[PDB]
Amino acid sequence: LKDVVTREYTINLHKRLHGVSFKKRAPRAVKEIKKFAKLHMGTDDVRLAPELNQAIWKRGVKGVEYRLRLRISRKRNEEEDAKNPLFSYVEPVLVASAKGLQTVVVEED
Amino acid sequence: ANLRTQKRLAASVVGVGKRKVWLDPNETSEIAQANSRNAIRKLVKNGTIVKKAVTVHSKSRT
Amino acid sequence: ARYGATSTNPAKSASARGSYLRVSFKNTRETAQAINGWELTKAQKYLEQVLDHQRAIPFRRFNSSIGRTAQGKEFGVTKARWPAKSVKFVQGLLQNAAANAEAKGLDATKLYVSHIQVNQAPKQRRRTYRAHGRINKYESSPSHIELVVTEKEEKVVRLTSRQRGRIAAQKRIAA
RNA sequence: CUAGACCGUAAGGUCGGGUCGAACGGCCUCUAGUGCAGAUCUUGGUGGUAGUAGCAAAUAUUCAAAUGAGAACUUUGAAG
Ligand SMILES: [Mg+2]
Ligand SMILES: [Mg+2]
Ligand SMILES: [Mg+2]
Ligand SMILES: [Mg+2]
Ligand SMILES: [Mg+2]
Ligand SMILES: [Mg+2]
Ligand SMILES: [Mg+2]
Ligand SMILES: [Mg+2]
Ligand SMILES: [Mg+2]
Repeated sequence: LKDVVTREYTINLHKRLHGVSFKKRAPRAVKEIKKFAKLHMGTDDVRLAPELNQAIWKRGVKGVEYRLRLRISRKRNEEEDAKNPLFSYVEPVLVASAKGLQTVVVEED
Repeated sequence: ANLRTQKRLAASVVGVGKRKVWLDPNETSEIAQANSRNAIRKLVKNGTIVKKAVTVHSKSRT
Repeated sequence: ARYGATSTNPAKSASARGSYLRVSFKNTRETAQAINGWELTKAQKYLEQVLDHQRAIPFRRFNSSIGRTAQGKEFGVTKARWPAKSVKFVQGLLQNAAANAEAKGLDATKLYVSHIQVNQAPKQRRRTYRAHGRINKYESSPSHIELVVTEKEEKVVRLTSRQRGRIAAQKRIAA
Protein backbone atom coordinates (compact mmCIF):
# COMPACT_ATOMS: atom_id res chain seq x y z
CA LEU A 1 0.00 0.00 0.00
CA LYS A 2 1.02 3.62 0.61
CA ASP A 3 4.15 3.38 2.75
CA VAL A 4 3.99 7.10 3.60
CA VAL A 5 0.65 7.98 5.20
CA THR A 6 -0.67 10.09 8.08
CA ARG A 7 -3.78 9.43 10.18
CA GLU A 8 -5.64 10.70 13.23
CA TYR A 9 -5.96 8.39 16.23
CA THR A 10 -7.44 8.71 19.68
CA ILE A 11 -5.74 6.45 22.23
CA ASN A 12 -7.45 5.24 25.40
CA LEU A 13 -4.61 5.87 27.83
CA HIS A 14 -6.96 5.21 30.77
CA LYS A 15 -7.12 1.44 30.28
CA ARG A 16 -3.42 1.20 29.39
CA LEU A 17 -2.34 3.03 32.56
CA HIS A 18 -4.95 1.31 34.75
CA GLY A 19 -3.29 0.16 37.96
CA VAL A 20 0.12 1.57 37.01
CA SER A 21 2.38 2.97 39.71
CA PHE A 22 1.92 6.69 40.28
CA LYS A 23 5.57 7.68 39.73
CA LYS A 24 5.63 5.95 36.32
CA ARG A 25 2.21 6.83 34.87
CA ALA A 26 3.54 9.45 32.44
CA PRO A 27 6.69 7.46 31.46
CA ARG A 28 4.43 4.46 30.90
CA ALA A 29 2.17 6.69 28.79
CA VAL A 30 5.17 7.45 26.56
CA LYS A 31 5.89 3.74 26.15
CA GLU A 32 2.23 2.93 25.47
CA ILE A 33 2.09 5.59 22.75
CA LYS A 34 5.19 4.12 21.07
CA LYS A 35 3.61 0.67 21.29
CA PHE A 36 0.39 2.15 19.87
CA ALA A 37 2.14 3.70 16.86
CA LYS A 38 4.12 0.50 16.28
CA LEU A 39 0.89 -1.52 16.26
CA HIS A 40 -0.88 0.83 13.84
CA MET A 41 1.91 1.62 11.36
CA GLY A 42 4.14 -1.45 11.67
CA THR A 43 7.26 0.64 12.35
CA ASP A 44 9.78 -0.25 15.04
CA ASP A 45 11.09 3.33 14.96
CA VAL A 46 8.75 5.74 16.76
CA ARG A 47 9.58 9.38 17.46
CA LEU A 48 7.40 11.61 19.63
CA ALA A 49 7.24 15.36 19.18
CA PRO A 50 8.34 17.25 22.31
CA GLU A 51 4.95 18.96 22.28
CA LEU A 52 3.36 15.51 22.50
CA ASN A 53 5.64 14.83 25.47
CA GLN A 54 4.49 18.12 26.99
CA ALA A 55 0.90 16.96 26.43
CA ILE A 56 1.62 13.69 28.26
CA TRP A 57 3.26 15.42 31.24
CA LYS A 58 0.84 18.37 31.40
CA ARG A 59 -0.75 17.25 34.68
CA GLY A 60 2.53 15.86 36.02
CA VAL A 61 3.78 12.30 36.28
CA LYS A 62 0.52 11.11 37.86
CA GLY A 63 -2.20 12.89 35.88
CA VAL A 64 -2.10 11.57 32.32
CA GLU A 65 -5.29 12.21 30.36
CA TYR A 66 -7.71 9.34 29.79
CA ARG A 67 -7.85 9.91 26.02
CA LEU A 68 -5.36 11.63 23.74
CA ARG A 69 -5.84 12.61 20.09
CA LEU A 70 -2.71 11.81 18.09
CA ARG A 71 -1.54 12.53 14.56
CA ILE A 72 0.72 9.69 13.43
CA SER A 73 2.70 10.26 10.22
CA ARG A 74 4.57 7.26 8.82
CA LYS A 75 7.37 8.69 6.68
CA ARG A 76 10.56 7.63 4.90
CA ASN A 77 13.69 7.52 7.05
CA GLU A 78 16.52 9.72 5.76
CA GLU A 79 19.65 11.56 6.95
CA GLU A 80 21.95 8.52 7.20
CA ASP A 81 19.06 6.21 7.94
CA ALA A 82 18.95 3.57 10.66
CA LYS A 83 18.17 -0.08 9.89
CA ASN A 84 14.51 0.63 9.08
CA PRO A 85 13.43 2.44 5.90
CA LEU A 86 10.25 3.78 7.52
CA PHE A 87 9.60 5.52 10.83
CA SER A 88 6.56 6.88 12.64
CA TYR A 89 6.31 10.47 13.88
CA VAL A 90 3.70 11.17 16.56
CA GLU A 91 2.53 14.70 17.33
CA PRO A 92 -0.48 15.87 19.35
CA VAL A 93 -3.75 17.19 17.98
CA LEU A 94 -5.25 20.30 19.57
CA VAL A 95 -8.89 19.49 20.35
CA ALA A 96 -11.10 20.85 23.11
CA SER A 97 -12.29 17.29 23.76
CA ALA A 98 -10.59 14.07 22.66
CA LYS A 99 -13.88 12.17 22.98
CA GLY A 100 -16.17 10.79 20.29
CA LEU A 101 -13.58 10.91 17.50
CA GLN A 102 -12.90 8.14 15.01
CA THR A 103 -9.72 7.15 13.23
CA VAL A 104 -9.46 9.25 10.07
CA VAL A 105 -6.94 9.62 7.25
CA VAL A 106 -5.22 12.99 6.82
CA GLU A 107 -4.59 14.22 3.29
CA GLU A 108 -1.06 15.64 3.18
CA ASP A 109 -1.81 17.90 0.21
CA ALA B 1 29.50 19.88 22.34
CA ASN B 2 29.95 20.86 25.99
CA LEU B 3 28.46 24.23 26.93
CA ARG B 4 28.67 23.70 30.70
CA THR B 5 31.35 26.39 30.98
CA GLN B 6 29.44 28.87 28.81
CA LYS B 7 26.27 28.57 30.88
CA ARG B 8 28.26 29.17 34.07
CA LEU B 9 29.92 32.17 32.42
CA ALA B 10 26.56 33.47 31.21
CA ALA B 11 25.15 33.18 34.73
CA SER B 12 28.06 35.20 36.13
CA VAL B 13 27.95 37.86 33.40
CA VAL B 14 24.18 38.35 33.32
CA GLY B 15 23.98 38.16 37.11
CA VAL B 16 21.29 35.49 37.34
CA GLY B 17 21.39 31.88 38.43
CA LYS B 18 22.32 29.14 35.99
CA ARG B 19 18.63 28.17 36.13
CA LYS B 20 17.86 31.51 34.43
CA VAL B 21 20.40 31.19 31.59
CA TRP B 22 19.00 30.33 28.16
CA LEU B 23 21.48 29.24 25.48
CA ASP B 24 20.09 29.09 21.95
CA PRO B 25 19.97 25.41 20.86
CA ASN B 26 20.37 26.45 17.20
CA GLU B 27 23.64 28.30 17.93
CA THR B 28 25.61 25.56 19.70
CA SER B 29 28.77 25.96 17.62
CA GLU B 30 28.78 29.75 17.93
CA ILE B 31 28.29 29.50 21.70
CA ALA B 32 31.08 26.91 21.90
CA GLN B 33 33.47 29.37 20.24
CA ALA B 34 32.66 31.88 23.02
CA ASN B 35 35.24 31.06 25.70
CA SER B 36 35.66 34.45 27.41
CA ARG B 37 33.32 36.69 29.38
CA ASN B 38 33.74 39.30 26.64
CA ALA B 39 32.41 36.79 24.10
CA ILE B 40 29.57 35.87 26.46
CA ARG B 41 28.70 39.57 26.77
CA LYS B 42 28.46 39.95 22.99
CA LEU B 43 26.28 36.83 22.88
CA VAL B 44 23.96 38.22 25.55
CA LYS B 45 23.86 41.46 23.54
CA ASN B 46 22.84 39.89 20.22
CA GLY B 47 20.43 37.50 21.95
CA THR B 48 22.16 34.14 21.51
CA ILE B 49 22.09 34.03 25.34
CA VAL B 50 18.90 35.26 27.01
CA LYS B 51 18.00 36.07 30.63
CA LYS B 52 14.96 33.75 30.92
CA ALA B 53 12.68 35.80 33.19
CA VAL B 54 11.65 34.90 36.75
CA THR B 55 8.77 32.52 37.40
CA VAL B 56 6.17 34.56 39.22
CA HIS B 57 5.00 34.10 42.80
CA SER B 58 1.72 35.99 42.59
CA LYS B 59 0.29 37.59 45.73
CA SER B 60 -3.26 38.05 44.42
CA ARG B 61 -4.75 35.20 46.45
CA THR B 62 -2.85 36.34 49.55
CA ALA C 1 49.58 -17.88 15.26
CA ARG C 2 49.76 -20.71 17.84
CA TYR C 3 46.10 -21.42 18.47
CA GLY C 4 44.51 -24.29 20.36
CA ALA C 5 44.15 -27.70 18.72
CA THR C 6 42.81 -27.33 15.18
CA SER C 7 42.43 -30.02 12.51
CA THR C 8 41.86 -28.12 9.26
CA ASN C 9 43.75 -26.97 6.18
CA PRO C 10 45.45 -23.63 6.96
CA ALA C 11 45.52 -22.86 3.22
CA LYS C 12 41.71 -22.61 3.12
CA SER C 13 41.27 -21.17 6.62
CA ALA C 14 41.38 -17.73 8.19
CA SER C 15 41.60 -16.73 11.83
CA ALA C 16 40.94 -13.93 14.30
CA ARG C 17 41.93 -13.11 17.87
CA GLY C 18 40.96 -10.88 20.73
CA SER C 19 43.02 -11.05 23.91
CA TYR C 20 42.44 -9.56 27.36
CA LEU C 21 38.88 -8.62 26.44
CA ARG C 22 36.78 -6.99 29.17
CA VAL C 23 33.85 -9.37 28.76
CA SER C 24 32.52 -12.17 30.96
CA PHE C 25 34.37 -15.43 30.29
CA LYS C 26 31.44 -17.70 31.18
CA ASN C 27 29.05 -15.79 28.92
CA THR C 28 31.56 -15.71 26.06
CA ARG C 29 32.21 -19.45 26.33
CA GLU C 30 28.48 -20.07 25.93
CA THR C 31 28.18 -17.62 23.02
CA ALA C 32 31.16 -19.25 21.27
CA GLN C 33 29.81 -22.77 21.82
CA ALA C 34 26.47 -21.57 20.41
CA ILE C 35 27.97 -20.90 16.95
CA ASN C 36 30.71 -23.55 17.04
CA GLY C 37 30.61 -25.36 13.70
CA TRP C 38 27.94 -23.17 12.10
CA GLU C 39 28.23 -21.70 8.63
CA LEU C 40 29.57 -18.19 9.00
CA THR C 41 26.63 -16.25 7.55
CA LYS C 42 24.13 -18.42 9.44
CA ALA C 43 25.93 -17.63 12.71
CA GLN C 44 26.10 -13.89 11.97
CA LYS C 45 22.37 -13.74 11.23
CA TYR C 46 21.74 -15.79 14.36
CA LEU C 47 23.87 -13.44 16.48
CA GLU C 48 21.82 -10.51 15.18
CA GLN C 49 18.65 -12.31 16.24
CA VAL C 50 20.23 -12.86 19.65
CA LEU C 51 20.90 -9.11 19.90
CA ASP C 52 17.22 -8.28 19.27
CA HIS C 53 15.97 -11.14 21.48
CA GLN C 54 14.32 -13.31 18.82
CA ARG C 55 16.70 -16.21 19.49
CA ALA C 56 18.75 -17.05 22.57
CA ILE C 57 22.17 -18.43 23.45
CA PRO C 58 21.73 -21.82 25.18
CA PHE C 59 23.64 -21.88 28.46
CA ARG C 60 24.96 -25.40 29.00
CA ARG C 61 27.86 -25.28 31.50
CA PHE C 62 27.77 -21.95 33.35
CA ASN C 63 24.04 -21.91 33.97
CA SER C 64 23.30 -22.72 37.63
CA SER C 65 20.34 -20.57 38.76
CA ILE C 66 19.70 -18.97 35.37
CA GLY C 67 16.11 -18.24 34.46
CA ARG C 68 14.05 -20.28 32.03
CA THR C 69 12.86 -19.26 28.57
CA ALA C 70 10.91 -20.63 25.63
CA GLN C 71 13.78 -19.55 23.36
CA GLY C 72 15.84 -22.46 24.66
CA LYS C 73 13.40 -24.88 23.02
CA GLU C 74 15.17 -25.12 19.66
CA PHE C 75 18.36 -26.22 21.46
CA GLY C 76 16.71 -28.80 23.72
CA VAL C 77 17.25 -26.65 26.82
CA THR C 78 15.34 -24.48 29.27
CA LYS C 79 18.18 -22.16 30.31
CA ALA C 80 19.17 -19.58 27.70
CA ARG C 81 20.23 -15.94 27.82
CA TRP C 82 21.03 -13.01 25.54
CA PRO C 83 24.61 -11.96 26.41
CA ALA C 84 24.82 -8.78 24.34
CA LYS C 85 28.41 -7.91 25.30
CA SER C 86 29.72 -11.39 24.45
CA VAL C 87 27.78 -11.36 21.16
CA LYS C 88 29.25 -7.99 20.18
CA PHE C 89 32.79 -9.24 20.84
CA VAL C 90 32.27 -12.52 18.98
CA GLN C 91 30.67 -10.84 15.96
CA GLY C 92 33.55 -8.38 15.92
CA LEU C 93 35.94 -11.32 15.65
CA LEU C 94 33.66 -12.98 13.08
CA GLN C 95 33.91 -9.81 10.99
CA ASN C 96 37.72 -9.76 11.27
CA ALA C 97 38.15 -13.43 10.37
CA ALA C 98 35.81 -12.94 7.43
CA ALA C 99 37.88 -9.93 6.34
CA ASN C 100 40.97 -12.13 6.66
CA ALA C 101 39.36 -14.95 4.65
CA GLU C 102 38.53 -12.93 1.55
CA ALA C 103 41.85 -11.14 2.01
CA LYS C 104 43.50 -14.55 1.65
CA GLY C 105 41.22 -15.24 -1.32
CA LEU C 106 38.83 -17.67 0.38
CA ASP C 107 35.29 -18.13 -0.89
CA ALA C 108 32.57 -16.52 1.22
CA THR C 109 29.72 -18.98 0.77
CA LYS C 110 31.70 -22.06 1.90
CA LEU C 111 32.99 -20.47 5.13
CA TYR C 112 32.06 -22.12 8.42
CA VAL C 113 33.35 -21.65 11.96
CA SER C 114 35.72 -24.62 12.23
CA HIS C 115 37.27 -23.57 15.56
CA ILE C 116 36.15 -21.14 18.28
CA GLN C 117 37.85 -21.04 21.68
CA VAL C 118 37.42 -18.91 24.82
CA ASN C 119 40.09 -18.81 27.53
CA GLN C 120 40.26 -16.97 30.84
CA ALA C 121 42.42 -13.88 30.55
CA PRO C 122 44.15 -12.58 33.69
CA LYS C 123 41.71 -11.08 36.16
CA GLN C 124 41.40 -7.35 36.78
CA ARG C 125 41.25 -6.62 40.49
CA ARG C 126 38.87 -4.30 42.30
CA ARG C 127 37.66 -4.18 45.88
CA THR C 128 34.22 -4.30 47.45
CA TYR C 129 33.53 -3.12 50.98
CA ARG C 130 31.71 -5.41 53.39
CA ALA C 131 30.05 -5.24 56.79
CA HIS C 132 32.28 -4.81 59.85
CA GLY C 133 35.16 -3.20 57.97
CA ARG C 134 36.01 -6.14 55.71
CA ILE C 135 37.25 -5.92 52.11
CA ASN C 136 36.61 -8.58 49.48
CA LYS C 137 37.81 -9.07 45.93
CA TYR C 138 35.64 -7.61 43.15
CA GLU C 139 37.12 -9.15 40.03
CA SER C 140 36.54 -8.98 36.31
CA SER C 141 36.76 -12.29 34.44
CA PRO C 142 38.12 -11.27 31.02
CA SER C 143 38.32 -13.45 27.93
CA HIS C 144 40.84 -14.59 25.35
CA ILE C 145 38.86 -15.38 22.19
CA GLU C 146 40.26 -17.03 19.07
CA LEU C 147 38.43 -18.48 16.10
CA VAL C 148 39.14 -20.03 12.70
CA VAL C 149 36.79 -20.05 9.71
CA THR C 150 37.36 -22.74 7.09
CA GLU C 151 35.98 -23.42 3.64
CA LYS C 152 33.65 -26.39 3.54
CA GLU C 153 35.35 -29.15 1.56
CA GLU C 154 33.54 -31.77 -0.50
CA LYS C 155 45.88 -55.48 5.24
CA VAL C 156 46.94 -59.02 4.33
CA VAL C 157 44.92 -61.61 6.24
CA ARG C 158 46.95 -64.32 7.98
CA LEU C 159 45.26 -67.70 7.55
CA THR C 160 46.39 -71.04 8.94
CA SER C 161 46.70 -74.28 6.98
CA ARG C 162 43.20 -75.39 8.03
CA GLN C 163 41.69 -72.06 6.98
CA ARG C 164 43.41 -72.13 3.59
CA GLY C 165 42.31 -75.73 3.00
CA ARG C 166 38.73 -74.88 3.93
CA ILE C 167 38.80 -71.95 1.51
CA ALA C 168 40.13 -74.24 -1.22
CA ALA C 169 37.50 -76.85 -0.37
CA GLN C 170 34.73 -74.25 -0.63
CA LYS C 171 36.10 -73.15 -4.00
CA ARG C 172 36.09 -76.68 -5.45
CA ILE C 173 32.54 -77.42 -4.23
CA ALA C 174 31.14 -74.00 -5.21
CA ALA C 175 31.01 -72.12 -8.50
C1' C D 1 55.55 -32.83 29.36
C1' U D 2 54.70 -37.91 27.71
C1' A D 3 47.19 -43.96 29.79
C1' G D 4 55.34 -45.08 24.80
C1' A D 5 59.37 -48.94 26.48
C1' C D 6 62.60 -51.68 29.94
C1' C D 7 65.07 -53.01 35.15
C1' G D 8 64.22 -53.21 40.71
C1' U D 9 59.75 -56.37 46.17
C1' A D 10 60.54 -51.14 46.98
C1' A D 11 62.86 -46.29 47.83
C1' G D 12 64.01 -45.64 42.76
C1' G D 13 66.91 -46.27 38.03
C1' U D 14 67.12 -46.29 32.73
C1' C D 15 65.45 -45.53 27.44
C1' G D 16 62.38 -43.46 23.36
C1' G D 17 59.39 -39.13 21.67
C1' G D 18 58.11 -33.48 22.39
C1' U D 19 59.58 -28.92 24.41
C1' C D 20 64.23 -26.42 25.41
C1' G D 21 69.00 -23.62 25.37
C1' A D 22 74.34 -24.29 28.59
C1' A D 23 75.72 -26.77 31.37
C1' C D 24 75.63 -31.99 33.71
C1' G D 25 76.54 -36.89 35.12
C1' G D 26 78.71 -42.65 36.53
C1' C D 27 81.89 -44.81 40.32
C1' C D 28 85.07 -44.53 44.99
C1' U D 29 84.95 -41.52 49.16
C1' C D 30 83.81 -36.79 52.29
C1' U D 31 79.99 -33.53 54.28
C1' A D 32 75.00 -31.63 55.40
C1' G D 33 70.29 -25.99 56.27
C1' U D 34 69.50 -33.88 52.84
C1' G D 35 63.49 -36.63 51.25
C1' C D 36 56.43 -33.94 53.42
C1' A D 37 49.83 -34.91 52.81
C1' G D 38 48.68 -33.37 57.09
C1' A D 39 51.14 -28.96 61.92
C1' U D 40 43.03 -24.05 62.44
C1' C D 41 51.52 -24.98 59.29
C1' U D 42 54.40 -20.23 56.18
C1' U D 43 54.33 -17.55 51.47
C1' G D 44 52.23 -17.36 46.89
C1' G D 45 48.84 -19.16 43.28
C1' U D 46 43.84 -21.35 42.29
C1' G D 47 38.87 -23.59 42.53
C1' G D 48 33.58 -25.24 43.62
C1' U D 49 30.24 -22.00 45.54
C1' A D 50 28.59 -18.75 40.95
C1' G D 51 27.28 -15.66 36.45
C1' U D 52 25.04 -17.09 42.48
C1' A D 53 23.97 -13.17 47.11
C1' G D 54 23.29 -9.04 45.40
C1' C D 55 23.91 -3.69 42.92
C1' A D 56 15.86 -1.98 46.51
C1' A D 57 16.88 4.35 52.29
C1' A D 58 17.39 10.13 50.54
C1' U D 59 9.47 10.95 46.16
C1' A D 60 11.38 11.15 39.35
C1' U D 61 11.86 11.11 35.52
C1' U D 62 10.34 12.29 30.09
C1' C D 63 10.66 14.28 24.68
C1' A D 64 13.78 16.11 20.89
C1' A D 65 18.31 17.89 18.88
C1' A D 66 23.68 18.11 19.02
C1' U D 67 28.08 15.28 19.78
C1' G D 68 30.11 10.66 19.11
C1' A D 69 32.19 4.30 16.71
C1' G D 70 28.90 3.75 20.56
C1' A D 71 24.20 7.93 24.53
C1' A D 72 18.97 5.70 30.08
C1' C D 73 23.42 8.45 32.18
C1' U D 74 27.52 14.11 28.05
C1' U D 75 25.65 19.09 26.23
C1' U D 76 21.65 22.32 24.83
C1' G D 77 16.42 23.19 24.59
C1' A D 78 11.63 21.70 26.20
C1' A D 79 8.90 19.48 30.28
C1' G D 80 7.76 17.16 35.09
MG1 LIG E 1 -3.54 -3.14 41.64
MG1 LIG F 1 17.62 -16.05 42.99
MG1 LIG G 1 29.53 -3.25 50.52
MG1 LIG H 1 50.00 -37.06 33.06
MG1 LIG I 1 72.00 -18.45 26.91
MG1 LIG J 1 65.31 -28.94 56.64
MG1 LIG K 1 52.46 -29.81 50.51
MG1 LIG L 1 52.26 -37.32 57.93
MG1 LIG M 1 20.83 -11.54 41.41
